[PDB]
Order: sequence, then structure tokens, then C-alpha cells
Amino acid sequence: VSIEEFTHFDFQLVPEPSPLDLVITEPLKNHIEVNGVKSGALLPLPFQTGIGKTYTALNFLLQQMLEQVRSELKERLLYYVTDSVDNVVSAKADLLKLIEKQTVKGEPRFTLEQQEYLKAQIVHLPNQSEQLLQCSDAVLNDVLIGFNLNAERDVQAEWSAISGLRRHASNPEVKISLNRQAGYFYRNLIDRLQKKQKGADRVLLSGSLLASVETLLPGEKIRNGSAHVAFLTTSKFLKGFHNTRSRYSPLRDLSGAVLIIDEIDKQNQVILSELCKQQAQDLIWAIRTLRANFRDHQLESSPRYDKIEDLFEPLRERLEEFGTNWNLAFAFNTPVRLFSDRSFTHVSSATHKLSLKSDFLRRKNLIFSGLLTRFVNEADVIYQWFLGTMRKAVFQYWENVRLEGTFQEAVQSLLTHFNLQEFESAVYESFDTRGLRQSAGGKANKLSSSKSYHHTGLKLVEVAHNQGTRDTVNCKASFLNTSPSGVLADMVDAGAVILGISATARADTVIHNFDFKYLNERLGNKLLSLSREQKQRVNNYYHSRRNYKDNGVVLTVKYLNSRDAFLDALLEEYKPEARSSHFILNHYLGIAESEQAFVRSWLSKLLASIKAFISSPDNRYMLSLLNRTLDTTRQNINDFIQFCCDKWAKEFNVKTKTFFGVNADWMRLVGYDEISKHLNTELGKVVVFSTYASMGAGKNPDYAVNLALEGESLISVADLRSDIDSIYLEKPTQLLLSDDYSHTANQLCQFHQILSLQENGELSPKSAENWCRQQLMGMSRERSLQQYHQTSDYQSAVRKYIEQAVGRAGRTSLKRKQILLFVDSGLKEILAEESRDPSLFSHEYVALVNKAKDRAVRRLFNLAQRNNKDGMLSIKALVHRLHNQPASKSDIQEWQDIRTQLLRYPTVAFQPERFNRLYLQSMTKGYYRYQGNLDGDPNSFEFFDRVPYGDMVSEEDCSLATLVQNQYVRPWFERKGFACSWQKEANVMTPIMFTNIYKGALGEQAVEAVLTAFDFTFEEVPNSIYERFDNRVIFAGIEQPIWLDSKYWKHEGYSSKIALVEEEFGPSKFIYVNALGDTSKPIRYLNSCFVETSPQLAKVIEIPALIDDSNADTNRTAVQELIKWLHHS
Amino acid sequence: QGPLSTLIEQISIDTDWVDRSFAIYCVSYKGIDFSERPKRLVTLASETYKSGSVYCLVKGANKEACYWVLLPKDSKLDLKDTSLAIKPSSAAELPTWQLARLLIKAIPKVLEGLYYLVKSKKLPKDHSGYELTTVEIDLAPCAALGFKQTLSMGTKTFSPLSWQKKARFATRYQLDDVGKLVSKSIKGDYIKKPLYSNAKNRIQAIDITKESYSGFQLSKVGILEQFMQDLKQAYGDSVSVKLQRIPGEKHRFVSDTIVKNHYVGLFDALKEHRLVICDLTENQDTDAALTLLHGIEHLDINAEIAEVPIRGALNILIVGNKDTYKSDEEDPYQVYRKKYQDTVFQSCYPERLWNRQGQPNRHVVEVLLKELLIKLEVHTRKHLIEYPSGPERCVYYMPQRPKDESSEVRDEPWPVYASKLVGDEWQYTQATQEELEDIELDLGNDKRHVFHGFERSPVIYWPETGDYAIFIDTGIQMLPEFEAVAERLRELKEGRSQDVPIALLAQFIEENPESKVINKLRAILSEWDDVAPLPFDEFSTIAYKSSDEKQFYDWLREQGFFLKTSIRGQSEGFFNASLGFFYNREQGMYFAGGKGSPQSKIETFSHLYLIKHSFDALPEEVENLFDVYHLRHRLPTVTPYPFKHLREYVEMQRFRS
DNA sequence: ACCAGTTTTTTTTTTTTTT
DNA sequence: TCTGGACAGAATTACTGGT
DNA sequence: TAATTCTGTCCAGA
Ligand SMILES: [Mg+2]
Repeated sequence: VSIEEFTHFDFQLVPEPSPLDLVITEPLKNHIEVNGVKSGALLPLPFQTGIGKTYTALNFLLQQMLEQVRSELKERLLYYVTDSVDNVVSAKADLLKLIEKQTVKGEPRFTLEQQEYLKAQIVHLPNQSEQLLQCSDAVLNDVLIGFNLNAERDVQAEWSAISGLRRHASNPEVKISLNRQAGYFYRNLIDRLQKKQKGADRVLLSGSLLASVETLLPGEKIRNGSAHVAFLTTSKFLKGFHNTRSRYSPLRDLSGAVLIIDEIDKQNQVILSELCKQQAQDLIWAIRTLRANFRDHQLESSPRYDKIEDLFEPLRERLEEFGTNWNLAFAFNTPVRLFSDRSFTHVSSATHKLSLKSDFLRRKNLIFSGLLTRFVNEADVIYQWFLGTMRKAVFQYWENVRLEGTFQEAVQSLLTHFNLQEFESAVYESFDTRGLRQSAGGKANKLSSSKSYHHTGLKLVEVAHNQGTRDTVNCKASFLNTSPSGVLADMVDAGAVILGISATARADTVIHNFDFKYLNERLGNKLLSLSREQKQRVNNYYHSRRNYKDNGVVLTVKYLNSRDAFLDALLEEYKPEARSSHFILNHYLGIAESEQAFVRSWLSKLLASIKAFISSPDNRYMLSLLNRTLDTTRQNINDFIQFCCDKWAKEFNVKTKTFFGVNADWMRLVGYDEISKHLNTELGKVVVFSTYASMGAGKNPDYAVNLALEGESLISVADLRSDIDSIYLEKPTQLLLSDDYSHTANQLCQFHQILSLQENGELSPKSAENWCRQQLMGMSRERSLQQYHQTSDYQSAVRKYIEQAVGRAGRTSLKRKQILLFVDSGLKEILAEESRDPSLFSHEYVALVNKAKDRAVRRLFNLAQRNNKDGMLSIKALVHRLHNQPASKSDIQEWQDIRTQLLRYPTVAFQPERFNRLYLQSMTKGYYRYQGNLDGDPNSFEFFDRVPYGDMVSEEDCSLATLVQNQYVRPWFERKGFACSWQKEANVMTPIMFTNIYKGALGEQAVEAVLTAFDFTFEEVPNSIYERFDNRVIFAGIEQPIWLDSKYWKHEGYSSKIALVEEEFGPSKFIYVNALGDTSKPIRYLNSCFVETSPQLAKVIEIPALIDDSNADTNRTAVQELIKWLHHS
Repeated sequence: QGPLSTLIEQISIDTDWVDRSFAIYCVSYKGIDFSERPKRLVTLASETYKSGSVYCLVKGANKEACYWVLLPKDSKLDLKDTSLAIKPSSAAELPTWQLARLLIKAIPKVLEGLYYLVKSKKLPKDHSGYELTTVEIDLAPCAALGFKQTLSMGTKTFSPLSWQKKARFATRYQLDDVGKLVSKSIKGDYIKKPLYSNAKNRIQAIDITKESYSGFQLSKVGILEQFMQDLKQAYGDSVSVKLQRIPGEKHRFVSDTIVKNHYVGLFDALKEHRLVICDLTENQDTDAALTLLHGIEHLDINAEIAEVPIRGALNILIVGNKDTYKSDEEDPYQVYRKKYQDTVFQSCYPERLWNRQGQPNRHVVEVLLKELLIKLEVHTRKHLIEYPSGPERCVYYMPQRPKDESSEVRDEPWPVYASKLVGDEWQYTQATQEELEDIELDLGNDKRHVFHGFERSPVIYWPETGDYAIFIDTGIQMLPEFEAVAERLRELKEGRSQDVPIALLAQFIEENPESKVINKLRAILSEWDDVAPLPFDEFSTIAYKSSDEKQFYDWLREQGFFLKTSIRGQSEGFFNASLGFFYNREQGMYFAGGKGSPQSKIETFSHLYLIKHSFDALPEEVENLFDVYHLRHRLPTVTPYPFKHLREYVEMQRFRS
């Protein structure tokens, strides 16, 4: 068993590729040609289940293994990930079968030695409890003796107890207790082994000890190069797995890894559940500890920590500044709930904006009706800033030492050096997921960056009196730093090649699937897609495998309405010696009045479906998919359903067997094989009552065919097993994700869903903010569902569920000559809206859509409102910060970047990566109408056709054409690259950018050009008074400072500005000038007030119009007057 | 004949048939003192029920402390206690209604009393059984109408015995295997008690939600029809009860238009005054005040929020719930009332401003505004909107209950307040003792209604003639034409049970191409199997509203498919007994119901009110006192508006005492 | 205007890992 | 074990379209 | 201290 076994192997000899194999392979070749090797990519693969999807995935995996072997001979980690453990085990077993049984041209592809070598390269990584319980007592004894750990009495005693329990733990409760004990024992034992291996007593592993350890720790085989293929669940993949040295997190090491994800769309929910688990942190304590410990511990002059202290110096500065400004030394005293998406959404449970004041004599900070929101927002930014710095520091610590054991070593060393051990967990769970962030410089929450919720997350803060000491409060904050789509995008950016294999992998729903609009914008060419030709090839393959029409298989779809009289007659026959069907339903079926109407409707639909099924002569196997389990808790309804089934069986003379509690637990304990056995051995029909959740991926409803019982109804539909031939589809319900790990986890899940809908454009910012507010105050599940049902994302999710069900019901090639699909009439409207390309739809889904017989327009309005609101609030905050001194260094650059972007690209062809919030998709190409008070509520804006007579954003409304026509400003614009005209593209700047920034920037640039044409020159305003005045004017012969301000219509604070400028910079002259206007009105002079005076007594000179808009002539007389007034002193 | 009511016109019992079928006994204690006989009646009945095959027993006249006992024809009463006087009796010796009650109690066995199960609720976890909600049928004398008889249909609940000592020692009721009836049993593991005194179980008076006969059967009136069937089943024609119809003279109806005009007139009068909103709660949820203001805003009334009451303005004081306070000193409402003793203002709790769904409740706001207007009219002692002329020269009086809660308050004299209309101004005063003595003398036998018991009713008095008028709730319930409604519902039930062949729909489309129902029928058929007849549920979207739809449904009826019909049209008049305001001058009875069309689910019966007076013929102006649609919010009232104003005045004077 | 059929939010089951 | 009379609790204070 | 009207428990009393 060695690589030498393949020396004579022919790596060019392969099985005849199927169309699916080509569809997988050739996009990857194209990607490598386009993006090059080690790029990373996401390749959704809408393969229908049952038709060779698992075989093709495993064949691709095996081909990658063979490529690895070939490279090893001539001179990469492979992951198979899915949500379910049993699916992982089945996939691994199928890969082993494929290795053992694959044949090419009539002979086994791999020799027994090659088969053994390949099977040795594959690893399965279950949870720790199962990993321990799978190990034989011999392996554990060998491991304990080899590490001389058996001398430790606690370990030996616990292992003996586990071994004793394992031999007879058949009782489910005893089994659960054994699982918990085994998990804890595995944790302790691996901790001890890692500690022993880290020290100078490192045990040399070889022979039997090495094999035993590898059996106990497959991650050890991964680590030491013995294996490179891992089969594990998504939960284990996110959690990481242990080796002899430390815990290994695949996320931190995805460079070059190939990652096959089965049921890709389902992994969104799993990743969200993992993200929502992270603990709530008390921000006040966190910042207090950070500031105190950064003051306490200062430096160390050692080579290892080179380039580290400079990373934290800004954090030290801002920690001290924040502590001084908010007086963190004082105790905080007066629950209040604050929610924020960190960008444009800020909701609070309090009706009155709470504020913070400091009482020095009391030595306390008092919260009463400095805003509280600003305090927590600043603290959160610092807290995230600290964690982000740790990530950078840990990386740098490696480069100094030179990423898994060294990573934890670096974290521990840095925290000990700075004396911040209390944050070690926060840092670890931050680095695991958020530490994979490749868009670190891609978003600092700046407008100049690429802004999106999916790599911004959300924050939720609870303010309440501290337990044990009510004199103080604690600000417990829980947050998300990314969404599942953000995690996937970071995985692809790290270099992973991801194969998302799932029918409906592009379901077009951000709740039940990754946001593929965001993924497209974020990845570009890295998000691979199947061309029309490849999709046609896949469709042809599917039709060849499922040739319904040529074989005469008829799909009969029947939409069913509530049948009250039919149910009434059935109820009156059940308990015939009764009076009222309402009483029978209430008393005997045990249905309360609050649910009587709903139960009547869905029970009547189900019973109509069953009656139609039993009436049909040939059909034998029916599956009923409800939203609820008809288990013992509903035995009263099961009795009535059984009565109806017996009635109809006697009426139509056909035996019928009902399976009611078909459920995950029932599938585990009784097994779905009972239904298959009954169908294979017993004559008659079968009705199976299950749910969409119970019939999840991997549950195979096939049954072995016995032609004696099938009559002549079966027909082979391919160019011995059969599947469901009748199905009832209840409308999927409860389509909003929920988390039961904890209350805060559920809150994070709900807010993530709301913000994802707002980001996708499915909710207007007004509706999104209202929903966030209602959620914060504690709205009911039913009201959340009502809010969700208004979006088209809900309909997309419902269609996804229906498609998944019908696809999962069609796993064989033997079909009955008629297939009965019964559908709740509530699905008719939803399915009639299906408008996607039907090339990859299954026959059942196509029939469903035909029998029924997310608007980009809606998204455009919502996204225009969202971008305008984000721009408005971001610019307001940025200007407010610019009116503060210390933050000027970065905010000035942000301001200049925004202005330069708008001047240079007023309109762009493609959705920008950066500055994406500066623009909206106009729907009118280069212009658009809008209404809204830019100084008022951003939620009130309306755009495009909704306001035909509203204000317009266009090249005409800014007078750029009249400005850059025959003047000195055109050379200025051409030299600096500014746009002399608006290209008529789809993306146009938002109203806020047009009105508050672009039009002022044009005036500033025009004034600068015109004045520089007359020997003037300018320098940047000092940070103390930045953005209060445009520029500082320098002219020969004048020593007094001169300030310029180009703003129209006073866009009384001018006197305050003048006083503030003069008190610092002494006496000065001020220039007020409008770039465009008319020369007809005289120049004016003023003295720190709107009242004018004589020229020499005035310090403020107003030039009403530097340029005549009628023909763009330069008002040279005004310039000469200005020069004379300057020289007069 | 007029609207139907629970008042019994006649009870027909064949006393000879009863004697041929049952044996009756009279029982009373012999020799025991009347002070101790109550102490042994605790056992008397149980001993009688332990004696043998006793069907049931019914109390006689209270003065006798006796019982009438019913046993089979061949059985004989045998009580081991010799201290009891026993006497075989003939059925003819009993009052007809008492024998009827005995027979009713015996229906469960022939086929404490007769209970029909209507609705059950499963108990919470850790418990088994049902909470049974039943309709009890029993006769009761009508004290207001000379001991005429009424047929009660009260709701009464049963719970498992398993779910105090008194609860353990109660009639161990039992439910039937069929579940049609609930009857007393020795070890029947059921007690006639709900979970709390709260969450009172109720049963709809009528229910025709979807013209569903089965849902109609589960209302009080459906149970009444079933009881009328069971009476004939048990006794055929030998026993029968006929419900009396109130003779109809005048039956005013009330459309939404009239009420809307009245309320726009009302709101306009309030637009001329200043309104203020206050909040005296500790944890001030100012959102309550904001919601109140916004609700008032939708009515276009100038309102504002102030931190304290303002004299001379219409102030609404949002105050904390009284249940959170242990004494009047802790209540801000009473504290401010004691201070602001000469200003009109209203109060309400913050929670009432939103409905169960959380939406703002506008009925609360409108009721607050109407109460403010009424209080302002009392304060200014002049009408601000048009009130129809009342009787001339009359004086209104209203006894007020003292604050004491002891049982002796039943007989204590009470303070009495009076109001009078002179010209246009309303005079309000506290009645002098001489006036009260004169009124008591004049009322004669009716004085007990005004000066005895806790139920002291206001009285209209005519000093110039001594005439009076008292408005008494008789307790009689007005019933719709439930026999006819039940017949129609059964006809619809039979018709809707048959699926309509597609042939008839095609024939209709052929025959009436101009009909606009065809646009719907073609779509329905295209979305249906050409081989299967259409069940009625497919046509449900085709409402019985337009003329063409009515013609289509009538045409289907001629084919034998009776699917939809008119039930609540005024021509039918089934629901007259629960609509508008009905009044009869000659006999002085009246009742009030709803406005507009009857809602499909009516939860209550309008009571019949009796005006007791001394006139040979009641003055016509008395009718005018009820044409007021804001005393009872947006509905006809059963109380004269002068009494509403006088009650408001009496309430205002509480803090001036 | 008036008079009589229509009418009312949503509607769970399931999973993995580490403690 | 009957029974009726207080005494708080519960529902109702529509909606909408066709004529 | 939403108001009115109807009504379900409940308890003492005859
Ligand atoms: Mg009041």
C-alpha cells in the first residue's frame, strides 16, 4: 500500500464521461483558463436527485484523488460536506463502493493494492462522542499506554466506565448518557494528548501506536499527509476537528481546497444556526478591561513581537480617547433594547431617546431620557476593532515566527503579553468565522468601500440592571459579523473551489438559500454558471433517463379546494348516531373552535386526495405531505382518516394500508423499509402520511417491485424498483427560519432574515425598519409570517419546497402509466407565477406549473430607496464627524474620495464594486425623477414612475453643460479627469449625492479653476475648521488669511463660523461666491452678518455670480473687484 | 302575530296521561321546627334519591317547604325517615308549569335537570377528560309579568371531579356515551363547575355563519329546536310548550345611515370645544396618549396633550389600573377628582386603547368622546345635539347605591337624585325627603322596584297627576323565527350535498349567454375535470348578490340543486326579533337589537323590557326617549336618555360629597 | 341611500457539535 | 338538593357591493 | 377609572 502501486496506472484511461461529468468538468477548465489556478470558485449544479447526481459527484471526487496521485508521482484537501450525518456516511460508503467496483472496458479499474491505497486516503470525521464510541477497547488501551496516560487514575476510571457502559447501553436514555460521557471523555483525553505533544515530552508515533491514534484522531491522518479526503457534516466543517497537536479549522486553510457541498442551498440555514450561537458580551466591561489592560501592559523588546505594537497603537489611542470622552471610570446607572445593522438602521425599544450624562461628585454616569446609541455604537466599533487587530496580530506573529497550532499559540502569547486572557474565547470564535474575512479592506463601513449587509452583520444590545448589584447596568451585546452568504463568499475568496450540488441551488430566495445576487456582485467571474448549451445537454440527459412522453406516462395534476359538504358527510358517517358534524369534529376529533375552520379545510383537502387516489384502479403507492405529523398526538384525527380509508377501500374493492406516524423518529425506530416490504409482498394500495421536513434529503422512498402485484401498470421510462405514483402536496407553511438554541439566537435569526430581505430589495427600507421595530418589541411568530408573506421571496421559497418534494418523489425509472398529483389549491396562485427557464424542471414540477397556468421592477424601487437612505445617513454621520477634530485624518480622505468619485463618474455602466451605495439603478438610463425631503425622513422617498412630476436628477438639473462649455473650467475638468457630461448608463447617483455633494463639488471646482486662471492659489483648510470653508486662498501681496465658501442660498451660522475661524487664526477675509448666476446683481460686502456695509469696513465679500449661466462668460469685473478688495487690506 | 320570545303562551299537559304513566308524591318534614327544617333539607333530597327509583323532584311554594316527587307508575315512594309527611298526589293537583318542569327533568331517563352538550374542550397537560359546555333547559316564573313562565337556555359547564371539599361533595354528573345529554350520576366523575370564575363559557344565541345547519345546531336556539323535538319524542302530543309572540305595533329599524348621521352630528358639536389628554401613570407609556390623540385626529377634533388637567376643557385622564392600588389614597384618578371638582373630564386605562390584535381600538375613542359630550351636556345643563322631545312636566329620579357592601344595604334608604327640564335648561337636584315619601306613596305596590333591594331602578314621575313609569328588564329573551330558519338551513344542507352535473352548467351557459355569471362558470369549468360533477364548494366564489347571480342560482334551484338563497331579507323577517327598536304602547313592552343586516353569528338575545306605569294609556312622548343612538354606542338603547344624563350627574356628585 | 350576502393574520418539523 | 337573586365577566359597538 | 346589555357562576336560603 504505497504511491508506487500507481506507477503503471494509466491516468488517461477513464470511464466514458456522462453529460453531467462534462458539465462539471468543462466549466472548471474554463475557470482555470480565465481566473487561473488557486483562484477559488462557486459552481452551483442543479442536478435532479436520483439521476446520477451522487454518482457524478463521487466520480469527480475520485478523479481529483487520481489527479493528486498523479501529481505525487510526478513530483490538496478534498471535502464532502452535507448537513446530515447519515448522508455523509452514505456518501463515503458509496465512494468506497465506486472505488471497489468501477470498471473501464470490461476490467476492474483499480487493482486490489490500488483500491486499498485509495480507500486509505479517505477519512470520515464524526462528532467526538461517536468518534470515541467507534474505537475498540484495544485502540483506547494502546493510546493510553503509549502516552503513559493510563497511570492517571481519573482517565483510566472514566474509560473503564465508558467501556462497561458501551457493552449494554441499549436503553435510549442510557445511550444518551453514554454519548454525553463519551463526548466529555474524548474532549479531556484529546486535551491531555495535545498538551503532551506540545511539550518537550513529545511522544514519537509509529507502528501500532500511530495506527491507534489515527483511528482515534482521523484529523491526525489529515495532518500528517496520510489522507486528504474528508467526509464530514457542515457543522463539523465549521467547528473543525482535532489532531494530535491542536484543533484544525478548515475555514482558516481553504487555499486550494476542493469542497463538494451536497444540498448547497440547505447549508445556508446550517451556517446561520452556527453563526447565531455566539455569546453576548457586556460592552461596558469589555471596554473597561481593554482600556485598563492596555494602560497596564505596554511593550516587550523581542524579535517575535516586531511589527505588533504599531497595530495596537491606534487602538490604544482610541481606547484612551473613548474612556476620557465618556468617562468610563465612572459607574453606569439609570430593559432597553437597541438594534442596529451598523449602517442606516438604528431601532430602539425606548420611546424617548436615552442620553448619558456624567456626575463627577457622584462619580457616576446616568442614563436618562451624549446619546446612549452613540455610546454603544462606539464601544461596539472598538470591540470589533480590537478583535480585528488580534486577527492581524496573530497573522503577523506567524510571519515573525516563520497556521493552526501556531495560530492558537500566537493568540495565547499575544493575550498573555497584553494581559487580556478574558477575551481568548471571543478571539477564537471571532477568528474561526470572521477571521476568514477577505473583505477586510473591502469594507470598513466606509462609503468608499463595497457596502453590504452580508459582510456587515447586525448588532443587538440589551441594557438592564446588573444582577447582584442593581446600582449599575450592563450592556449585553450580541451581534453577527457576517451572513451565510458572506461566509460562502469568504470561502470562495480564500481559494476554495465549491461545487454546490442541488436541484434548486439557485432558488432565488435569500431566506432559504444564499443571496446569489450578493454572491454575483461579490465574486464576478469566480461564480461559475452553466451555459445554455450545457443546460440543454443536462436536459437531454434527463429526458433520456426520464422519457415520460414516449412511454405514455401521463401526469395528472388536480388542484383541490376545501370541500365542506364532503367532509361533513364523512364526519356524519363516522359516529353515525350523532347530530352535528361541527360537534363530531369538536368532540370526537378533539379540535378547538379557534382551529376548527383551518382543520376543516386541510382535512377536507387531504381526504379528497385520498378518495381520488383510492378510486383510481392502477395507482398503488401514495404519499401525503402535510406540514404536521399525524402521530399519536393527533390519534383522534388518525382514527377518522382510517375510517374514511376503510370506507373507500370497501367501496372500491381494493385493500389499503395506512402509515400515519411516518416521521424521523419513526424512520429511525421502525424504518421506512416496512412500507417497501408491504408494497413488495402485499396486494393493494398504500397511503403514507408524512411531512416535508420528515421526507428530507437522503430518505429514499423506493420499493422493490413484485410484478405479480403490479398488474400491467408499470412501464420502464428509461431509454428493479418503483417509486411513489400518487402524491398530495399541502402548501408549505412556517417558511420563516427560527432558532431554538436560545432567545438571543432566535432574535439574531429573525433580524438576519429581515435585513437579508431588505438587502435583496424584497422589502422597502420603510417596511424593513417597521418590521425590525416590531420584532424588537416582540412581535408574534404569526405576525412575522404575515410580514414575510408580502414578499415574493416567500413565493420563491414555497416553490422551492414544492419542487424539492416532487423531485424527491421521482427517484426510479419504473413509472406507472398514470401519476396522480393532488395539490392544495392554495398553491395554485404561487405556482402560476413560476417563470424561470423550465429546461431543468422535473416532469412533475413542469406539470404542476402548467396546470396552474421576484419582479425586478419591485426590487428597483426598494433598492433605490435603500441606497438613498444609506447615502443620506452615512453622509450625515460623516459630516458630523468632519465637524469634530480628532477623526479628521481618515474622514477627510473619505470625503475627498466620495467627491472625486462623484465628479469623475456621475454615472457608471456597471454596478460598482466600491462606492456601490453612491448610485442607484435608474430604470431610465442617465436620468430619473424622485420626491422626498432630503432634510426629512429618508423612508418617504419615491422614485421613477411613482413620481412623474417630481424632481429630476440629470445633467441638465446641475447645469454642467452650461458650465464646461467655453470657459477655463473645461481644461481643469479634462486635466483632473472629471466628467464633462453624463454618460447615459443605468446606474446614476442617488438624490442625496446629487444635491448635497455633487452640485457643491462642481461649484468648488469651477471656482478654483476660474480663480487659478487669475493667478490665485489654494491650500487645504486645516483640520480644525475643515469642511466649514471650501479652501484657503493665497494671493501675492496679502499676508492676512483668506477663506472661501462656495455654497448657494446659505446652504445665521455663518457669523458663528466667522467668529470661530477668527478666534483661532486671527483677523481674516472671507469670500462668498456662487459659481454660476448672473452678473446683473452687484457685488456685496458684509461684516460677520447678513447686513452689508462699505467695502473697507467689511470682512466678508459676496460675489453673487462668478459665471454668467446665460453664456458662461467669466465675470472678470467681479474678479478685479475682489482683487482690489483683497489688496486694500 | 309578532316576534317570538321565550315567554310561554301555553303549556298543554294531559294530566290523565301523566297519571296513567307516572306517580306523584308530596313531601314535607313532619313535626320539625321551621328553624331546623332547613338544616335537614340538606339531606332530605339525597335520602329521597337514595330511597329507590325516583325520576326527579321539584320544589313547591316556598311557604310549604315541600317537594313534588315523580316516580314510575308502579313504583311507590318509601322513605325510612318517619319524620317526613308523605302524600300520594294526582298530576292535576300540581301547577301546570311545575308539572312541566318535572316532566322536563325526566326526559333524559324517559328516553338536576336537562342539559344538552354543545361544545367540549380538552383539559391541559397532566389531566384527562373534557370541559363540557352545555345548554340547560328549564322553566322559571316571570316575576315581572304576574308569574307567567319563561323557557331558560342558560349555559352551564361541567368539569371532571379529579380536576376543595365542597367541589368533591357535588352532584357527580355524567356525560352520555352518545354525548347528546349530561345527567346526574353517583360516580360519574363530573362536577358542574368551570376552571375559574373567569373565562366564562358562552354559547351563541344563533349561528348561520355559512348557512350551515350543523353549526346552527350548536347555538342556544338550535338546542331549543332540538329540545322541542325531544319533548315530542318523549311524550308525543301529551306534553307540549308553545312560546308566546309579542303583539307587534311598532318596529323601528336602524340603518347604518341613521347612526352615521347621528354621530357626525355628535362629533361636530365636540369640534367647537377644547380637548386635552393627560397621563397619571407611574411608568408613563406615552404611546397610549399618542394613540388616543391619533384616533381623535381621524375624527377631526382639536386635541392636545398636557401634563396636568386644565379647568374648563374636556380632559381625558389616562390613569393606572385600580387593581394595582390597595386603597383610594393610591389612586391618582380619585386624587385629582377630589381637587378638580368643577370640570368635565374622562378617564381610561392605557391598555384598552388596542384590540387583541394589537391594532388601535377606535370604539374606545368614540365612546370616550360620546361620554365627554354627555358629561359636558350635564355640566352646562343644556343639550348640545338634538334630543327628541320627552314627556312634558315630568320629573326623573334615580336612587344611588351607598358605598357599603353589607347585606343590610338591601333595605336601607338610599340617596335619590332628580332631574327636570324647565324651558331649555336641565335642573339637577337631590330629592328631598318629602318628595321621596310622596313618590313612595304614589308608586303603591311598585315601590319595591325603586326603594328595595340592590336593584333600585330610576323612575319617571308626574307631580301634577301622580303618574309614574318604571322601566323593568323582564328577563324574557326575544327569539328569531328559528323554526323557519332551521327549515331553510336543512333545505340548503340537503341541496348542497349533491354535486352538480356539468351538463346543467353547460345548459345554463347555452340558455343565458347574456348572463355575466358565464364569465365565471367558463373559468371554473376550464379548471375542472369534464367527467366529474362540480361540488357546491366550486361555486362559492359566485356570490348570491347580483341580479344575474341570483337568476343563475334560482335556475339551479329549479333543476333540483338548492345551493344559495336569501335568508336575512326584510320580506322574510326571520331576524326581526333581534334588530332595531321594537315598542308596543298598549301593553308597554319594548326591546332593542342591532342595526342593519343581522350578523351571521349573534351572541345574545335582546331582552324584553316592560314599562310599568299608572297611565290608562302611556304618553306618546315616552317613545321619543329611546330614539338615541349614542347612549348605547352606535346601537339602539333600552334606557331613556334622561336617565343616562341623571346617572352621569349622580356620578359627578360623588367627589363633591 | 339602502339593503343584504361576505367576512376576517397564520397555522412546524428538523438538525449537528461541543459543551 | 333546588333555586333564584346578585355580581362581576363577556360581547358589541360590521363590511362591502350591487342596485 | 370605555359603556351598555346580556349572562354565567355561585352562594345562601327556604
Ligand atoms: Mg363613566
